[PDB]
Amino acid sequence: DAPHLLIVEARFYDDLADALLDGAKAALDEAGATYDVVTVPGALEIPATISFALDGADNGGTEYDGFVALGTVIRGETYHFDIVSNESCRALTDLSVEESIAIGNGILTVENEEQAWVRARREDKDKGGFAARAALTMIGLRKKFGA
Amino acid sequence: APHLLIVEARFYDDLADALLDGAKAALDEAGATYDVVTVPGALEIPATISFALDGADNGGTEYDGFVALGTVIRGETYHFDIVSNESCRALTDLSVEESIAIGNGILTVENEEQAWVRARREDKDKGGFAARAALTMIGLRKKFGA
Amino acid sequence: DAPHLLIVEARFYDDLADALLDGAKAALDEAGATYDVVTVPGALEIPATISFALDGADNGGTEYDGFVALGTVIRGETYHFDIVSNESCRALTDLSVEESIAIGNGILTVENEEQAWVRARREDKDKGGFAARAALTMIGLRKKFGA
Amino acid sequence: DAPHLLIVEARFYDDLADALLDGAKAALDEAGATYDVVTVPGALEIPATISFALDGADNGGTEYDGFVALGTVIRGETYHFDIVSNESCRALTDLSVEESIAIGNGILTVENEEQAWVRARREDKDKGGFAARAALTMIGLRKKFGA
Amino acid sequence: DAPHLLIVEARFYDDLADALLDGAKAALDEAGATYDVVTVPGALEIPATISFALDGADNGGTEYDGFVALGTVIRGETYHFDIVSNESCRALTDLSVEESIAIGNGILTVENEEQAWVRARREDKDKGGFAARAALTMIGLRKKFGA
Ligand SMILES: O=c1[nH]c(NC[C@H](O)[C@H](O)[C@H](O)CO)c([N+](=O)[O-])c(=O)[nH]1
Ligand SMILES: O=c1[nH]c(NC[C@H](O)[C@H](O)[C@H](O)CO)c([N+](=O)[O-])c(=O)[nH]1
Ligand SMILES: O=c1[nH]c(NC[C@H](O)[C@H](O)[C@H](O)CO)c([N+](=O)[O-])c(=O)[nH]1
Ligand SMILES: O=c1[nH]c(NC[C@H](O)[C@H](O)[C@H](O)CO)c([N+](=O)[O-])c(=O)[nH]1
Ligand SMILES: O=c1[nH]c(NC[C@H](O)[C@H](O)[C@H](O)CO)c([N+](=O)[O-])c(=O)[nH]1
Ligand SMILES: [Ca+2]
Ligand SMILES: [Ca+2]
Ligand SMILES: [Ca+2]
Ligand SMILES: [Ca+2]
Ligand SMILES: [Ca+2]
Ligand SMILES: [Ca+2]
Repeated sequence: DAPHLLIVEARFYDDLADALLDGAKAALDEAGATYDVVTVPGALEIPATISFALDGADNGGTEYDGFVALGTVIRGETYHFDIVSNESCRALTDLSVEESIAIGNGILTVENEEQAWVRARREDKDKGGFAARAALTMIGLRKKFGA
Repeated sequence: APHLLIVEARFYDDLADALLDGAKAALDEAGATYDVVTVPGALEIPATISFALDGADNGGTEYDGFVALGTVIRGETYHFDIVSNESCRALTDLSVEESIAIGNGILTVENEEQAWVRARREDKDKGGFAARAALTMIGLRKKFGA
Repeated sequence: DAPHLLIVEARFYDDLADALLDGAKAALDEAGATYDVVTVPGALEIPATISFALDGADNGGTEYDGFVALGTVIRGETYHFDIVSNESCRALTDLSVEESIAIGNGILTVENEEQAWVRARREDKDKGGFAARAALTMIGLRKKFGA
Repeated sequence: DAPHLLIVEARFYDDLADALLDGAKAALDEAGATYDVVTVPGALEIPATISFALDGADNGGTEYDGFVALGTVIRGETYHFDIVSNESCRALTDLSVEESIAIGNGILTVENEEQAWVRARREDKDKGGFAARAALTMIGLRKKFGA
Repeated sequence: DAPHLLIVEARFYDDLADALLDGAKAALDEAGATYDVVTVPGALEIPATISFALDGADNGGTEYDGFVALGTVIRGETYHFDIVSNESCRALTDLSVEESIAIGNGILTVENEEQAWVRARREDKDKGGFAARAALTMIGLRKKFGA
């Protein structure tokens, strides 16, 4: 009946991860939507994890109506920051189009822990909740179009 | 009369209005018809056009072209580049992979001022520029019997 | 028989557009090649147009031997420059491979209009003729190889 | 049956290569997982090798449960850094999705030799192990989804 | 029957291209492998050329064991440097994966004509030879895997 989504969380920085999740679940809960939660090491494996979910469903496995990506990448002194940020979001967008699925992108790309918390906190900019909401929104348009 | 789909990313509500207004005028003056759909941010614009095509293949509404409306203003974070890059890159592939006409109206500005100068019909009117561009692309698709 | 090209020009800066177009027709003429010219608003729609041509060809429409993409992107005070430059040249390179076609890349991406005219003018760097000639060489290779 | 991983190392900086390889084999061994180590000249050939491996598996060859990519790019005076770092990482992420395979990403992308050692040492950041571990986690998730 | 490679060179800067090709041929003679040499105008038309080579082999043409890509891009004032460098290599990297072929990437991406010479010359950094040996090595890994 109600939409059932998969929340794929890249758990690199534990505390912030809990923040994004707190808001994510909140939004889904309010909307009366259910979900499952899978934890991955870094934002880089988020797109492959959703890929895994798709293949499973095509084997009689759980079928999800939408996904929500949660993660945080903080700018240090190494170029790695761009790469982890670019590849995760790049592969995530290609995925939403090529597989025609509803994806809410909640992967932060800030310069420091300061900025992260302002966006991570639910009582603040609650980006985790904004991502869950977007996913719900997309789940809606997907139906409205007959996709 | 061509019937397009305007997919607007409503992040900055006021600028969104500026662009939409801009785009709706270019099509009206063209006698073109359209439908408007709203997504939270520029990142879901491409998957939305993808949904449109899918719904069509299933007897759904058939669109002659699409107009993409959106705005990304650089903050203090690198998020600006990501949203900009990915929404535009994906949108480009799509036009090619599905052979569809798309008017790219996704602003990639540094500050709110640049955002207002391109989003205003009275100014650069990049909202209407994308509508016309899409109309033009629609015409080409036909002339090539694609 | 002589090759028949499709010149896909992005006409954003009319005056520079003519510079490139003049240098491209010049080269093509000088080598006995014939062509068709199509106009698009910005460099972003260049690939899609070659895509339309490719679909049309598969529907009895004209069959082209090669393509000559001509365009110009001048950096502003906005990141939009990077995007137009990036996506137009990324989609093209892609198209030449995915479809195995001959394409001359004549899309300028300069810092200012001063530099624009240097690469656009046939009396100068004549990038229109260089991109045009390129397509001819590729059309040739495409044959020597058997594809 | 413990997983069998394929360690694919780009050995450009011989010493750093050893540090990462050391950290990778450490994590896998603790996990009780077996593996094979194949060497390539640079991060650019890492993804194409994993490709070679999947092809062999489809031809009765060895079948790996997951992959571990190890490499290192230190920025110098050339833009080559950007390229080597970007392409190697991008193709490696597409592959994880297109092919739906577990891939730990241990390719270092740093500004200098200092940052390189901080990250390639098992005694320190231990990126080599973090990668192997990531590959292991993905292998479990893959099975959990029955993908 | 030794391995037959295809050297695809972008002859933009005639002298640097000579240096590069020289280092490449040498490394192949010494490894005792044969090869053909095809010439293109810019690094941008290298990936398409290899593509042409593959489709030809599917139409009964010469079947190559690997490919060596040679080219040099020097940073001017224009953003064109970024594009030529990025696209050539991106298209090259993906091609190798998508087609599972052995490719040696020898496209130099430098800041000035002096950096290029230290890399181009065989009596120096010998990138041209380095690239050839890569193609050989990959041709080797491609076999050991049964790809
Ligand atoms: O989600 C993140 N993952 C990170 N790890 C990179 C990658 O996501 C994987 O964990 C690992 O590289 C191998 O897959 C980060 N940094 O390294 O800085 C980061 O800031 N954020
Ligand atoms: O269109 C925009 N969307 C934005 N949101 C990001 C993305 O478009 C999605 O809304 C959401 O991230 C996941 O669905 C922006 N910022 O965050 O800054 C922005 O400037 N512009
Ligand atoms: O060819 C160009 N098109 C441009 N327009 C962008 C795009 O090519 C399309 O015309 C339109 O955006 C919607 O399709 C440019 N700028 O905006 O600066 C530019 O410099 N060059
Ligand atoms: O793995 C690396 N390979 C490198 N070589 C480039 C490429 O990986 C291949 O070795 C070769 O270019 C042809 O395939 C590097 N640099 O040049 O700096 C580097 O830092 N790291
Ligand atoms: O291989 C190169 N090609 C170049 N031309 C770009 C491209 O490779 C094609 O020659 C042409 O653009 C049309 O195909 C270069 N510059 O312009 O500077 C360069 O330095 N190196
Ligand atoms: Ca199912
Ligand atoms: Ca229909
Ligand atoms: Ca001002
Ligand atoms: Ca004009
Ligand atoms: Ca098997
Ligand atoms: Ca220090």
